[PDB]
Amino acid sequence: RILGLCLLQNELCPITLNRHVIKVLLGRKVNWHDFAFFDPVMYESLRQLILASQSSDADAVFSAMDLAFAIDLCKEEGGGQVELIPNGVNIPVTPQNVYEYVRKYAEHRMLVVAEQPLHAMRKGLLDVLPKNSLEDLTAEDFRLLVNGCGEVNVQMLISFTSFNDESGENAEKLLQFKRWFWSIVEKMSMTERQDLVYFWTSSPSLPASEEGFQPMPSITIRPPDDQHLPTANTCISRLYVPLYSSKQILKQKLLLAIKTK
Amino acid sequence: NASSYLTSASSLARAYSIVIRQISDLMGLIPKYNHLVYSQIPAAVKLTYQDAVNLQNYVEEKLIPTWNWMVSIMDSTEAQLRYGSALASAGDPGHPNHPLHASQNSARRMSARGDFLNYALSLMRSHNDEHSDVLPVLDVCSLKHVAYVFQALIYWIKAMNQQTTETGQNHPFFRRSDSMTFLGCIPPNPFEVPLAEAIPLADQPHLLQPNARKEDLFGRPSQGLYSSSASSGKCLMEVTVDRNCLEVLPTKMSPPLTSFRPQCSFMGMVISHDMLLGRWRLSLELFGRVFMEDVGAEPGSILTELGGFEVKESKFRREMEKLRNQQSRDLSLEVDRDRDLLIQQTMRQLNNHFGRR
Amino acid sequence: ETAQKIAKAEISSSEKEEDVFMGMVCPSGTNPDDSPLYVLCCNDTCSFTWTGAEHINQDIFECRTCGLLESLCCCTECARVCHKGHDCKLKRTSPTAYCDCWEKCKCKTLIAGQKSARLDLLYRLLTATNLVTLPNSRGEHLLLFLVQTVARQTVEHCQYRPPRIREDSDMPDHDLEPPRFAQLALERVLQDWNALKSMIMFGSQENKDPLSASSRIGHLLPEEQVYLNQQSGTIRLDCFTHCLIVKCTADILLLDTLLGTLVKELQNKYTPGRREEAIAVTMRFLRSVARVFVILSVEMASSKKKNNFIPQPIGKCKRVFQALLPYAVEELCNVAESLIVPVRMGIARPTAPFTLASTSIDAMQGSEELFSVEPLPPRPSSMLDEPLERTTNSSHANGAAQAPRSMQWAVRNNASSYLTSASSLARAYSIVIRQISDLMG
Amino acid sequence: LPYAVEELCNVAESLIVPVRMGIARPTAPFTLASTSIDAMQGSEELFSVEPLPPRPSS
Ligand SMILES: [Zn+2]
Ligand SMILES: [Zn+2]
Ligand SMILES: [Zn+2]
Repeated sequence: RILGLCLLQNELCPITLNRHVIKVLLGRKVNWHDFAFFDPVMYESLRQLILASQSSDADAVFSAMDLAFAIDLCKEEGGGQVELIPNGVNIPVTPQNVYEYVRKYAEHRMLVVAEQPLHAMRKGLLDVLPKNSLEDLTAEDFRLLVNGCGEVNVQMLISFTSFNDESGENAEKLLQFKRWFWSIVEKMSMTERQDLVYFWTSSPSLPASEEGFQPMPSITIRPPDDQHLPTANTCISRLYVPLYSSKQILKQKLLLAIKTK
Repeated sequence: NASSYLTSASSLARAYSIVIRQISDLMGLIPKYNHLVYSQIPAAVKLTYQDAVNLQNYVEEKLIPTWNWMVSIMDSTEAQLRYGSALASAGDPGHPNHPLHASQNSARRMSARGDFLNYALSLMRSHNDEHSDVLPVLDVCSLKHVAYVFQALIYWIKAMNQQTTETGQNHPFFRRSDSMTFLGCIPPNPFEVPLAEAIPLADQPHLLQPNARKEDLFGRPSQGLYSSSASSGKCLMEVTVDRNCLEVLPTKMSPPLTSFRPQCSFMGMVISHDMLLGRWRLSLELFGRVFMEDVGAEPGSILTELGGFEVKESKFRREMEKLRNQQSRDLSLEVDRDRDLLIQQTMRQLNNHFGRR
Repeated sequence: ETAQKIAKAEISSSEKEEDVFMGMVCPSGTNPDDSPLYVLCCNDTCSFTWTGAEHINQDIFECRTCGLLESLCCCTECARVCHKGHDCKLKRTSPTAYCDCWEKCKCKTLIAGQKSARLDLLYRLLTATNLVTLPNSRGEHLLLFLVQTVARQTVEHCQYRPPRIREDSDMPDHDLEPPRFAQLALERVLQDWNALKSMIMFGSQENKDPLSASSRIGHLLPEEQVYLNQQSGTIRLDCFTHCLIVKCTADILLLDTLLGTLVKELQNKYTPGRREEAIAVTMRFLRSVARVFVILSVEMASSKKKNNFIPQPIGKCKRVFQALLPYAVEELCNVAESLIVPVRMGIARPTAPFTLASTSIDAMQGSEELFSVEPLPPRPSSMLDEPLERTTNSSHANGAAQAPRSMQWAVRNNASSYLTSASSLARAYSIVIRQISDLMG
Repeated sequence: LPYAVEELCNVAESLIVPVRMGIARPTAPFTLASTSIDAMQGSEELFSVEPLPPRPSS
């Protein structure tokens, strides 16, 4: 419901679920290729298995240690022993019928263990939004809306960022200051940029497009002041920064400010 | 205050699109013409099956020349875009001439004589299929008339074709859904190619972008063209850049009323909109990404229906605005920065407020 | 000759005369620049051997490996022999100067060989093996490199001043004529149909060059492979015909000899299979010649002053067309329909208006900026003038910047009107039609 | 319908001939209306005209 509210409120609430999770959230049809988004290692294992299935020597591989319809469940599933196929304990896995089992294996984790959670999530989502508005979307649109940009990037910040100055002492100095600020911000890695935007607009995930930001970004470059930290407000997400002729001191102080939560 | 040939041509093309759409919509009434027109409007003209089929071959025989013109133009531009993509994925970004070079954007940031000589040389080379290693000189933004006529003909095809209307190894669970399927092309085999090429989006969770092509998002599909198991003019692959040879190609290509059963055969072969779209996939996506302020408003446009991410998000945002303007209650939340009390207050308030049998 | 004598006596047990001669005259795996004939054609003499010491115009290469920089400059002759493999490069700004690699490195070009023996060796190596079909390290055939050397030498050797009759002893000897080898070499190499076929057909489905993105396509998908396979290569061919028609204005016998050789090759009857090959060679050559003629006729202006009635480049093109009339007219018709189809199909790409040169000197520009370009190199392995802005609601005109980057090469956003581009294309078509009519008459 | 489709096809070909022949007379850009009143307008000037009157007397 909070995800759907963030959708309705045109806000980005970063909860980046797996592809199949949101695909079944929408009430679409799950498929096998989503296993690639699920766990690439196990997807590659199943792909190699299905490739060997075509080869006539696969049963010879089955003669190595006598594979069967039994797998070692991880501690995530809760332990214990769950039979994959009824009356399949004695029956070994055969290449002539592995494909079906392979499909089962997918739903053995995509759906068998994850029926109630995804079902409840979709049911809750359906009770806050209409069915008609739900369609025309997919996993990619939902991901670009909820998570916003997959990471926090400086170029999309430049896409929606307006600078104004109430002093106008020098345009060249203003340009040099903003160039230095953007240059130092660009060198920031993932998490620090996340915190920087968490102080910029209180959300590390930038809006997907120009639309998505309910207020218009605005940063006022005030005349220089020796002791004045930049101020930020989330009502319009506006910033006020002094014309810091000294660079690194301002950089470090804003870094420690955005470090604080 | 401009008087530009292109906008006059575009307006003529829009008129043509509207009249062609009206023709197609009228023809959609043929199967139920004995219940939609001949029984509702007190003034109606009787129609006969043989006259109907004669009329249909008449409309085909009248639309053939502009259809051939559109096929030639779209085939040439799609071939040039495909060659551009192939050379971009096969050329050094270092050289100034490469496609994926910041100097070839021509929109974010040279002489007129140079430009015209480049266009003349590009045409001279493209005619005799001699266009290797140097990009074509084409302005896909200067074909808005082609865009409108292509849209009109595609609408006609889709209307009439819709009016007409597997297990084990190819199990239903091992087949892509609408999320990843590409119309007009055989989906790539989910087994031979690995994850790094078949589904590149799984490998890198950061390939998503507001400007993200579905191709690199979900790999390159394949199409059954060229002379291999094909003996048709349309089935011959589009690997030919020019428009003179691509003009002699399609030129040399040559009972109750409720069962009218349109055929759309047109160019001697059964035409399905999926394969036709697959032929011009690059140009279709480029048209959807360049021309959208004008061709988008046209009802039932192929670009709007097959629009990129921006169309989807804009439509959903407009729907959000529409659905948000009739409620009477806000969130009215009251939470705290902690963890445990935050969750407890969230669950208690959301259950108490929005909870009832 | 000793190698021929040795190779004539060999056991053919998985061996051949050619497989035992190529591997001993230019062994396999060798770098292209070590190919004997390219070394033969790039030997010449250093500029200092005729420029004296004072600044006389000549191109300027810097040899960073051997230290020559910042008023220490090595010429183009020494950039292939003395500095073969250094981090040499070309300076965009080229003030007049003179070569000084002799005093800073070992200029192995100080003295020349024997000219008659040089011509004889060129003869023998051309008639002997197929080393002429391989490009040098820059992906250009021997003929194209030879023609570019001829074009440069024609404009640079007029500066030679005879030693008119009217302290320093360590200076290199500087009393010999500039190299005359390029002209003779081109004249002798234009008469070997193997070389001519290689040059004109360069860029075909079979022939490929390392300095071309079409060489390595194996790793690409089949669709990209076929799309890149269909298109033949013509950048090198256009370069060759441009340099032979427009640039080397000093001499006219070069194209006369070329046309003589092509005429000898088209009429052959005894040798089988030569008709189709010579027809294809002449067709591609005439297509490229038509391209050059069309461009350098479009750029020029039909000025009534001085009643010149014919310029030199279009004059060479006219002589070529007259020499090969039956096929020249067919190729010209093909080029004409090429030029005119977009005019009548309603797709004339917009182009801004432009002026026209009053003389051929300005006409040579643009043509030089376009023809003298090199193909896109392959993709290896798998003060700031442009500032950035942060603005919103910047929507003036626009409509072409929202497309994905991979295609934005083909989409554009002081008139640039459809009609003037259509008119210019129509004028080109009219020029082609007028030439067709004058030939047919 | 049977004759309406024929006449519409003829009209469409009439309009499209310059587009596929490249002979169109240039025209300046304009903004489409959004109301039926402006749909009636403009059309009023286009349609409601009288022919060229004859030259009187000789
Ligand atoms: Zn030198
Ligand atoms: Zn050196
Ligand atoms: Zn030297």
